[PDB]
Amino acid sequence: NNHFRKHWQRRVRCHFDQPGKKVTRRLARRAKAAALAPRPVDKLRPIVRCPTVKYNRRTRLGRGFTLEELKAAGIPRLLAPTIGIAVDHRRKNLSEESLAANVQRLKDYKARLILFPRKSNKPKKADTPKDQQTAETTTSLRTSFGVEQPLAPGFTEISKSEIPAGIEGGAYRALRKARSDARLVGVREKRAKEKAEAEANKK
Amino acid sequence: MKVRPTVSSSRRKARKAHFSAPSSVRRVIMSAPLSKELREKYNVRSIPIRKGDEVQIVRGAHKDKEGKVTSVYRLKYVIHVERVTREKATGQTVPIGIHPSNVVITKLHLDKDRENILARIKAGREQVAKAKG
Amino acid sequence: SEKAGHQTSAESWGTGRAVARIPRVSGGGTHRAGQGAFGNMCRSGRMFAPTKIWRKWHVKINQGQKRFATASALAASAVAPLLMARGHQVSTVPEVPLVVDSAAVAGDAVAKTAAAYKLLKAIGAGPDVEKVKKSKKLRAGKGKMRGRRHRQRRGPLIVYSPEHDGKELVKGFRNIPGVETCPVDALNLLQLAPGGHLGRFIVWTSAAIKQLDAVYESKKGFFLPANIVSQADLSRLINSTEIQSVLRAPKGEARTKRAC
RNA sequence: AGGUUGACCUCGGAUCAGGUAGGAGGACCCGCUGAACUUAAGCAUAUCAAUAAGCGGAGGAAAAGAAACCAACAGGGAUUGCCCUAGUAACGGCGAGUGAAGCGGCAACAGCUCAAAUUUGAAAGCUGGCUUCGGCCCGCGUUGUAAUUUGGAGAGGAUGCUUUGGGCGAGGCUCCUUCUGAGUUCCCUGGAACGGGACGCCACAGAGGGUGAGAGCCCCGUAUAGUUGGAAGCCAAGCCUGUGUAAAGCUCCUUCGACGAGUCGAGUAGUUUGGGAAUGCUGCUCAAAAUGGGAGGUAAAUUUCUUCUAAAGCUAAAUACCGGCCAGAGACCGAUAGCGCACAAGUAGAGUGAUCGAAAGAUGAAAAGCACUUUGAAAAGAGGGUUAAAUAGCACGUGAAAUUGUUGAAAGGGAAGCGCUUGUGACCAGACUUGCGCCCGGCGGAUCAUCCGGUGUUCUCACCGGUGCACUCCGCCGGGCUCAGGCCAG
RNA sequence: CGGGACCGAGGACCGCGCUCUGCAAGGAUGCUGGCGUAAUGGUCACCAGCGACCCGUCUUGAAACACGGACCAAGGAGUCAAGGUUUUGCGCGAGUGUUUGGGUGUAAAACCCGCACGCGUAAUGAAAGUGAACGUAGGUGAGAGCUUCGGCGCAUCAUCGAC
RNA sequence: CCCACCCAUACCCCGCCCUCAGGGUAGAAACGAUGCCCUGAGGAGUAGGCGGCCGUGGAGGUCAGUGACGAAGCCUAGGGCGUGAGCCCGGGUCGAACGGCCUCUAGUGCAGAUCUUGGUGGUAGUAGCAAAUACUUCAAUGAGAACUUGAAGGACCGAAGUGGGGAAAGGUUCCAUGUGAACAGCGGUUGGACAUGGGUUAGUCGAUCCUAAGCCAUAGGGAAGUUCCGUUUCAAAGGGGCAC
RNA sequence: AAACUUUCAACAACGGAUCUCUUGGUUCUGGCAUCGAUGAAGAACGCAGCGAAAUGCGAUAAGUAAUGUGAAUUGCAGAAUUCCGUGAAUCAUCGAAUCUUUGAACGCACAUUGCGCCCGCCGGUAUUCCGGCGGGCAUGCCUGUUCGAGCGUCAU
Repeated sequence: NNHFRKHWQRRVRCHFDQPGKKVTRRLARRAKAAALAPRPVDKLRPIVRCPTVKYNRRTRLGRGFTLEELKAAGIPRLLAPTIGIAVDHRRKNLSEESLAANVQRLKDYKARLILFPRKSNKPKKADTPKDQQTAETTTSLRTSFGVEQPLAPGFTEISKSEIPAGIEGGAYRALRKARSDARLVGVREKRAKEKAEAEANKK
Repeated sequence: MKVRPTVSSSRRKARKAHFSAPSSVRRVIMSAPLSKELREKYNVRSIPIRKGDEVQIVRGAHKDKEGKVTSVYRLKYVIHVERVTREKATGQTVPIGIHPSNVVITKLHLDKDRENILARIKAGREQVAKAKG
Repeated sequence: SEKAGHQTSAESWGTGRAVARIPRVSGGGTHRAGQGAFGNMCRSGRMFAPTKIWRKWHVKINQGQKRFATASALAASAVAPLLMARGHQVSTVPEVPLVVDSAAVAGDAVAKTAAAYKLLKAIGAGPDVEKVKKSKKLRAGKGKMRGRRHRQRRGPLIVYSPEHDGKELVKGFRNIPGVETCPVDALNLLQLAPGGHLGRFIVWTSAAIKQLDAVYESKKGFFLPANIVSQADLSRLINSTEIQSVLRAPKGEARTKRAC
């Protein structure tokens, strides 16, 4: 299983520039942080659940918050990308739980936000006052607003009187019955339709 | 140990730069120390040598010979001192080349550009000593 | 270069009665014409199996084995015979491992090279420093043209705590030949066992010797290894009462008389 | 005057006014076009390879890009790249072989502009010319130039609150510029100390190079904070002022809510792909629709569901880089090596031409590159200087072998060379030269034994100071004796 | 009981013995002479006696044929990468692998960090799917080692069972 | 048929080397235990397999290593060690660096390839240096004269020339003066060689103008395109005169 | 016996190996984005007191200006530099210029230093002739200007 039948020597990529590229990336990050100070170096991201049945046990960071999440948090969609919040217009909220989690995330960020006035001599009422502008800040939203609990807890404890009775017949029999019903959903519907037609014909 | 990224410790590049330096660089390369009296007078250790300076040879076979500098052969990286000569076969006098780092300057050829050089070198020396002290 | 030996137009003259079938440079009017080309035996040809940059230059080592080797080198640095066997002059050192008070190094106390040199002489690393100073020699070979001009011995290694002792001692110790510095949380096996030989002479600060236990507690995934031998004194084991009381009587001596 | 006088439309001229393209470069990038050697036993599928060559077009990156996406989940959410997915799903004569994608972790993240609407109470828009810089004209344009809207919506209403314009600017950063520590101290070798020895000194500087031989301190530089002088930008703590004619955001709603056509799609042909049932592209023929259309990797009908919203367009970064410019490095090569080229090398030379294409580094620290005499027509030779050395003479550091000359020794009646063993001749390495121990005699000294104190140790052994007063210890010199000593032999 | 040749390994004692004040008994000592240097010994050149085909290479079973070699110096040919496999050393061990990346640095080094992922921890079937204890994880016969001397029995092999 | 004798690397005894095998060796006065001591057997070798050592360039460590009072290299009828590859020393030459030990690393070891590049022999002072009829005397120059010059002779080309001029091609070879080497397959004072200078003058001679066979723009049409056809075309392709 | 051939040695030759050296290659890393009708890359021809080449430059020709430095250049010759300075130098920097004939190459051509056309200026007796000098004249396409053509559509 050796794929060396093409002119492979023309397209060999070595990586001797790995430490140099790491140094260049760190220099670029330092320059971006110095240019963006006192703002954090990154944008606030929502918590999303990974697709497919393999990865839906785990949550991670998404692209941006939804318009519904911004509306429920009270943050206008034009103000949001100017105060460090990422916006994603494609994503929708199919269920209430993720919507509530991301709305609470936005409200925590809004409670921790310090908003400097556009003009120092003319502050507005949406702006943070000068007596509150001084506080210990964070510069990594991926760290301070990360995924705290990416998986469910793998172990809890309950009293022995709170042990559930379980599904009737057993979980194995419940799984077998669910698979059988899914396989026979159409045949039983056709049989019921034929029986109803026969009953209507010979009532 | 060198630190700055623009400094090269390459022997090949250093020798190339030294032996292909232009004339204004070779003037600085052909620097000579001052005597003890001139150092305590001017607070200056070294200066680029020039024609008309009086020097004393402290290295080589012509040690303890003194004389005025009559030529600064920058192409050969050498100076000529008066009466530090040899005879050819015919007996005619030919000057003997002395590298400027083998001599010590005993009397500077003084003009206002030279006083400006000495004054700014001295002022930099006292500024550096005061800042570090 | 991948094109070396192949920037030439050459073709074989075929089987004949006169010359070998190596390809020969075409054309005429010059010395190169009719000369052999492309062969590893040919002058101005291509070398056999030309060297490539995708050779394996780097070696991946298990981090646990790196930590094992570093711990072994640190343990070997506390054995005074191993320091002499590695060539350090430690006859005037008052104690091994040598721990200096952090008041003598912290802040700017040894930020000057004269102060650092005086401290080394006072604590007893002086003969090792002068050994390095007198050991300087010109290297034999082409390393002189390739930028490795001189060779000298290794001297003491100063280990300090950057949090408590600061970092001006690095500048203070920098200009002394053979003296190296290293933070206690970033110990280097290439310094702890120079040339693969155990027993580097180390001068510790008290802050570093305090912080070493926390340093080895903070290494996650690694524990200090258990030895396969509990008692290294083989003479004590062999000449103990427990072994000797159950042995068979000797069946001979170290020298055997010739019978016939 | 009407057989005239004009308005438009289309098409022309001008060395008209103002502009623009071409060629180079092409490492990397976007397309087009496109092999064969090879590998399959051979060989028209295949593989090499959607590669080389050929053609067109860009930039510092290019391209791609804000879903007619992935999915089938509790759903993710523009593009690019790395790791993984994965040598997996899949494709494949007579099998050699080929081969993705979604998810997941990371690097980097940034979003938007049109067409389809009547400004209709006012083309509100714009090129050019002349300007007194206030504007004024020639025009473009209603076959539509501004404002408004782009599906995330929006339009119309309702409703009550919020939003905005300028000008200084401390200070900081970027780039050139002035300046930076310490021995030429004494002795020896040497032509020359930069070598050896002694005594110092500097070090945020003991990188590198030069100087008549290995130099931290002779010289240039090296380290570090700063410190002179200058220019152009950028960031920025704050500070002065105008305020609502107008524009903008938020919340709710009966209603309305335009959304790209020879295009999508279908058939067929060629090509391509893992998608030879499920891929893309192009040509020809047919040719759409309005909850429509596309996709949902097995063909079709019926009924559902899920996802987006094509046929118009812009956009930094993470990514590439055998070209160019600047710089720093190496367990690389050391003049038959390393680029073909360390040199007046893509040169000299060759070919009609396309093109082909070398050889070739080193006197000495300093030319001090041999004055002068003499022999020769000269080249040169001999003396004699120069040099530390001419056993370095511009044939030049060192100067191997093949091969040659002279001198010395030897052998040789159709080969020499070689092995074992003597002999002769020539030339050599060792070994030996005396050691140790007793008995006398003569000297020169008390680090003889014991005891005392101090100290160290292995805790009973030693060291140091006092005591020896010479039948005791230690050296030296004369004799004598024993033993052991080199080579060959009986 | 004579005559001759070659050899002298070992290095306190220990042993077997005998003819037992000692010895010829588990390996040479004693006495004497010349010389003490090219005398012995060695190297080179040559003569003499005896011995002795020109080297690879190819072919087949082998020779012969054939092919290469005027001489000397310098280059001059089983290398590197990826992926397997067995064996050796090492770390950890039902886990293992820091190095895509991030942090950090005296800056291509060294040190540190963790999510995912790879391989392993479960197989079988075309697939849907199902998924490993009757028993001190079984019985019998061997089996190193241990044993309280009755037995317990590792690894491994053979055979019969169980899932 | 009988007696004696000769000698193989075979057999017997002894020494030494190596390999294999079997033993001994710690309340260590004890050891490169990877050592030492005792005993026995065995010894050919292609393809092939394995082990140990020697050597070369470079790297880390170390030897307080060697060195201008002479490193490296080279020569050596001079020696010592090793079974061996090799190692070490002496003498001579020479002039600036180099080596030992343990690890690391590789462009790491030559007699061959009708190799590669460079250099050098025997052949060998040999094969030749023999087409185009032919040379000789005196003087001068000069270190030196068959092949320089002048004169004196003798010959040849024999007008389809060994003559006098041109086209192509060359490019200074033309002329004067001077000249060591190299070249002129000998010789050279001579030279188309080498060195320094000088020399080519046009209204009338050619070019320049014209068209020939032919070639290339334009209009226009093909071609992905580099470009292909087209040269009178399916082009608004321009001259003159007059004017109260 | 010599000579000759061969062997061994010393010195001398031949040749350029070995050793040591390296202003050069080779590979890796880091930084930067900047050719041309305002005439590029490339080519030719010229330029120094004494140069053939390499280098630099363009008739302002081994260079001019400007800025900085501050006393050379050097093979020879000749001159320096008021050294207490508008200043040497084959110096460095570089913002102002010069930049022959060409070449995408542009009046038409070019195997020719060939042939033109337009507009100015100057000189030679010069309204006519001769000569010199300066500025222009390529193609495709865009925007605008101005002059036009056609029963193509109309109005009058």
